[PDB]
Amino acid sequence: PQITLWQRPLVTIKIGGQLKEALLDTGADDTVLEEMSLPGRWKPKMIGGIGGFIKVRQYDQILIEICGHKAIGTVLVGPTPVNIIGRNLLTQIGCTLNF
Amino acid sequence: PQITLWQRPLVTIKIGGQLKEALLDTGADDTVLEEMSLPGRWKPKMIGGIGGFIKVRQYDQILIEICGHKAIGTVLVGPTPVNIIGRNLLTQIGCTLNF
Ligand SMILES: COC(=O)N[C@H](C(=O)N[C@H](Cc1ccc(-c2ccccn2)cc1)C[C@H](O)[C@H](Cc1ccccc1)NC(=O)[C@@H](n1ccn(Cc2cccc(C(C)(C)O)n2)c1=O)C(C)(C)C)C(C)(C)C
Repeated sequence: PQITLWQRPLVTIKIGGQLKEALLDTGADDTVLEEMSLPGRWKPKMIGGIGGFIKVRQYDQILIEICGHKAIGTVLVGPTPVNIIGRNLLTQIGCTLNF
Repeated sequence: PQITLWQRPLVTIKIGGQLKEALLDTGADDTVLEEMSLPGRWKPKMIGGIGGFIKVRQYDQILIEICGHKAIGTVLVGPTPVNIIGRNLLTQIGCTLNF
């Protein structure tokens, strides 16, 4: 698969055996997911962002499926307006900028 | 070039006869750059962000050479931690997300 950028790169994902939609965001260090609940334990933390900050719940070692490809990694859960897939998981699935 | 993502896709650009580093950000609709001066007229605008909106100046028909590639379009100036290069301009340099 190869994705142009004329629309928003909205890809579908599966976490917790649930179907979600997410943004393929290369300017995100971390993966930040909407309000949802997850197994395992977690540290609170502030994430940066354009103007101001938000509290993310940090879940390590989450199994996530981005678009057909399995990846394991840290996942941040908080008051975000969209599910954001950052570099940390984008690498895992061999995603790469190409012009 | 092919940019894998183990590190921030920070690249080099040229605007108003300046060289600046900027992030290649596929989860950004527009291009927003740090406080600088540019030709012509601007509208006020707000931008969403993760943790709230910031006031920006909107400029049109602005020329950016991104990574050796020439492009034109709407650029936003304001209080951002980094020059973000968005889709509005990435499409132009033929940029595509690959895996
Ligand atoms: C290191 O900091 C870091 O990794 N922070 C990240 C971050 O904020 N990344 C950069 C920014 C960044 C990067 C690096 C640093 C940095 C780097 C080094 C040192 C210090 N700072 C700081 C900020 C911006 C990011 O790509 C966001 C993601 C996003 C996308 C959509 C909605 C909310 C958030 N993009 C934007 O904020 C851009 N933006 C905002 C709204 N939109 C349109 C849109 C799309 C989809 C849905 C909607 C809704 C539902 C809201 O209607 N709107 C859009 O495109 C914008 C930038 C143009 C405003 C994450 C928090 C995402 C991880």
